[PDB]
Amino acid sequence: QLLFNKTKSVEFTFCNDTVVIPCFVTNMEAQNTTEVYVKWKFKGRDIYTFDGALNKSTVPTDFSSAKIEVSQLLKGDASLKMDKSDAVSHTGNYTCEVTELTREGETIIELKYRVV
Amino acid sequence: QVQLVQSGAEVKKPGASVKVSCKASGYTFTSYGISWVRQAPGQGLEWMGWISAYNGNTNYAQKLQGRVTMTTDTSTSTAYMELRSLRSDDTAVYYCARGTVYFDYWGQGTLVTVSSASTKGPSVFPLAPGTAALGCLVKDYFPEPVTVSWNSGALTSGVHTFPAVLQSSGLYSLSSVVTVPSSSLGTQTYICNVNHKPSNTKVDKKA
Amino acid sequence: EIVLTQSPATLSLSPGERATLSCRASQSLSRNHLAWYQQKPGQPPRLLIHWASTRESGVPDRFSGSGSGTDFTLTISSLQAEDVAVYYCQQHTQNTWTFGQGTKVEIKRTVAAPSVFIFPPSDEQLKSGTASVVCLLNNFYPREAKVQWKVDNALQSGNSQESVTEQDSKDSTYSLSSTLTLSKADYEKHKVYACEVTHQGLSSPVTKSFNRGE
Ligand SMILES: [Zn+2]
Ligand SMILES: [Zn+2]
Ligand SMILES: [Zn+2]
Ligand SMILES: [Zn+2]
Ligand SMILES: [Zn+2]
Repeated sequence: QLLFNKTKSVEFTFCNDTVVIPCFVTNMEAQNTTEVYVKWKFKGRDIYTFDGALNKSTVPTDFSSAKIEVSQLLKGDASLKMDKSDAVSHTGNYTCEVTELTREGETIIELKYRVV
Repeated sequence: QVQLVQSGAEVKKPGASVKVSCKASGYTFTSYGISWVRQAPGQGLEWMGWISAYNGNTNYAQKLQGRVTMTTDTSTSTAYMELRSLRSDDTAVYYCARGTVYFDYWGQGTLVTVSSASTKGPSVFPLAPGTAALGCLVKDYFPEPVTVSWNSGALTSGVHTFPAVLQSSGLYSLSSVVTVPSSSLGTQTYICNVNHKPSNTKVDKKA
Repeated sequence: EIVLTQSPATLSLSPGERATLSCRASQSLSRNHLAWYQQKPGQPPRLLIHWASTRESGVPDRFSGSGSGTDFTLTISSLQAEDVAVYYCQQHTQNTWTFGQGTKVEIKRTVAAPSVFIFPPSDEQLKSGTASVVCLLNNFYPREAKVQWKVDNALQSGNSQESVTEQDSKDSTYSLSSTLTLSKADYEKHKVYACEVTHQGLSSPVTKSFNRGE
């Protein structure tokens, strides 16, 4: 099964033009992006799903800016990227569910908002 | 070359224990999970449990009530399933599979028959007759399976070997039939070859 | 604990036609967590589609999966005689694994009446103290067929067992055996042993009988 470089929390302010949520699989084995499935959860609702077999992204209305960098996936980078407009309204624990064909794994990362 | 070779079929009495092995090859064993699925004869698939080949961590079906223990041996890339306190409900074919989310490679299955009956060889009786039919009656044998061939495999067209039925005595019984031209009754001679491996039984009978 | 309800239980489609198999989920599922399996009689289950739409290498494109949330479907566009099997959907969600009850796909052909044969017990089995009378129904479709035993023109109940072969690859027909079991003393107490067969291809029931001693 998939293992992770776990980071407990990442925080953003107004200065961050874009906010990234890390996700790093340390034991991925896929030789092709068609074998990887990526899903992000916020409160029990799927926020971003990337079906590598279909090369299709799926995001709701209030997460339109959310996407990941597919070019970095084969190295284990499943980090979520979104515009800060979508980040401020939705702050909390994020689950990064990575699927490699039959193998699976998930990690919990809290996105925190700071103010100066 | 990804293979999962399972251990041979076993016969057990109620209350006893059974252990089934699942030897893996063709892939890195500890990089994947292992799941177990069983299937009673003539029913659907029943998920039993999942085990990590790297860790040994397990998730068991709740309805099994802790009667099942799953282990792995990373020295031999082998998975094991042990079920204790067997009952007649546990008569099923047991499968091991590789995946975790889904299962992409399966073992050949292991038949585990749980009954109070004792191993017994079959009694073979003839079923004698445009088109004429004849066959052999394989009755009062335990456990399954039985194999029936006609003329050592020479005759296969029209051969119907029915699935075994469990009669109320705890023994199995089935019939094998074949339809042949009426004219060929004299020219050709028909024999059936019954093989009951769990009792070292080999019977050939005219019909 | 997800429950996967699978509809229909049985499906009979003619060759070349399109089959639609449903798999309802009692709770919403993500698409990567639904997979489809094919199992032929006497063989281990074969994985067809994972992530609800992605078929495996070697799986023909005739099998396509779709759906989201609580509704998933497996579609066989041009049904072949090699597709006769039971199809299972499987889910995995947050440390839970369940299977659907399955859908048995059957090949449809023209109606064919059974050829009925009847076999008296061997004089040699009677030495063991029991008599087995066997009735054979060969190469019929559809599978539905009622076999009744009459001894001295008396309808029998509770002393016969049936067994049916799988659908034949060649002609897509079925064959059935029905065996009546009596003690030696009771068997010799009766004269006429009849096997009455009711099938859709038979305008009237067909009776094959014999007199004990011929
Ligand atoms: Zn590697
Ligand atoms: Zn929202
Ligand atoms: Zn036939
Ligand atoms: Zn998940
Ligand atoms: Zn899981």
